[PDB]
Amino acid sequence: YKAAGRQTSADAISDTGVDLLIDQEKSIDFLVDDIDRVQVAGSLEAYTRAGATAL
Amino acid sequence: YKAAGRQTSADAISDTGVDLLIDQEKSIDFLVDDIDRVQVAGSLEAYTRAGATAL
Repeated sequence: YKAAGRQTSADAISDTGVDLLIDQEKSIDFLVDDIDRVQVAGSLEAYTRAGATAL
Repeated sequence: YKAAGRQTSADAISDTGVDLLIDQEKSIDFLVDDIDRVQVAGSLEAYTRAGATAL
């Protein structure tokens, strides 16, 4: 202020910014063959849990 | 799913496995002479416990 005489004049305010993009689209897609569902020794439900864990 | 256009096609599920073999067959086989069983200073039962402990 002392170097500017004793003068002050107002400045214009300004902003920065960044973008968060919802740009990831990922999928799980698989077959439970219904011949295999009959022939296997027990339940195949575990592959649905493995798919959720993989995502 | 985004690099694939917006397409998805199903996979075959697949498994892993291991087999446990009941292939070990071990024995103990011994004689107690029935002159000795009488002539010795005490019980010979300890030889049965030795045999069980060895298996």
